[PDB]
Amino acid sequence: LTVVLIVDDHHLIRAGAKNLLEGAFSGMRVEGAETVSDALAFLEADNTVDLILLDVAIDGLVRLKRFDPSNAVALIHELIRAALEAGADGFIPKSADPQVLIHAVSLILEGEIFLPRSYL
Amino acid sequence: LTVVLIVDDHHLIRAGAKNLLEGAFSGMRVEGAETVSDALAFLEADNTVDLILLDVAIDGLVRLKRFDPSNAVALISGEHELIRAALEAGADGFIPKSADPQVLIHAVSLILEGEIFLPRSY
Repeated sequence: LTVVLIVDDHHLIRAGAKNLLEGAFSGMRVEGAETVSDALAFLEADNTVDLILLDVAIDGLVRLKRFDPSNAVALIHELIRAALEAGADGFIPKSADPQVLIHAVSLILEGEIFLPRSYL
Repeated sequence: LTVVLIVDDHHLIRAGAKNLLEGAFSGMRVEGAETVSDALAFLEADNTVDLILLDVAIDGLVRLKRFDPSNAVALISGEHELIRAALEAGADGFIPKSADPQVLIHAVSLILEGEIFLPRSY
C-alpha cells in the first residue's frame, strides 16, 4: 500500500487530494493532517508514509525533513529555490489540473522531482 | 480495510500491537497516536478508523466517545472501580496489559463485531 500524507488546513483540499489520488492509483491511501505539528505527531507515533504533500513555511519543510529525511516531501521563484535547497522533492501549483497532480505524484514517488515550467 | 488506532505513548507497545494485530487479521491496518489529544486532532481532520485502543484517563475515554460515538473504544490497562467507571463512560472493552497476546486478538475480534471484552477479574 502506498501512503501519502497531505498536510493542509482545509478539509476541501485534503479530501479533494484523497479522492483524486485514491481513484487514480490502485494501492493508494491518503491520510490528512491540518498542521505541521500534527503531521510530526502523526509521524512519531510510527505511522509510515511514502510522500508528504505540504501546504504553503520553508520552516515546515525543514522540520519534516529534520524528523526523517528519508520521506519525500513536496510542496503544494525564490520560494521554489529556497524549497529545493532544503531538500524539497517537488513543487506543485494548487492551480494545476488533476492530471498534473497525479503525474507529479507518480514521478515523485519514483524518485524524480516535479517543478512548474515557470521556474524552468 | 479495517483501521485500528492505538493511542499509546510507547513506541514498543505500539509496534508490538501493530505486528500482532496485522499478523492475525488480513484486512487490518494499525495506526498510532501518541496521546488522546493527537488522536482527537487526527480524527477531527476527517481520518477514519474502526477501533481505538486507548492506553491507561477516563476523561480521555469520555472525550473520544463524545467526539465520535460511532467509534469503538477499548482501554488497554496496566491495572473494579476503574473498569466500572470505564463502562459507564461507554468503553467497549478493557484489556489487561498483562494479557496473553492471543486474548488481545480475540478481544479485538469481539469488539469489532459489536461485543464487549472484560477480564475475568471483573
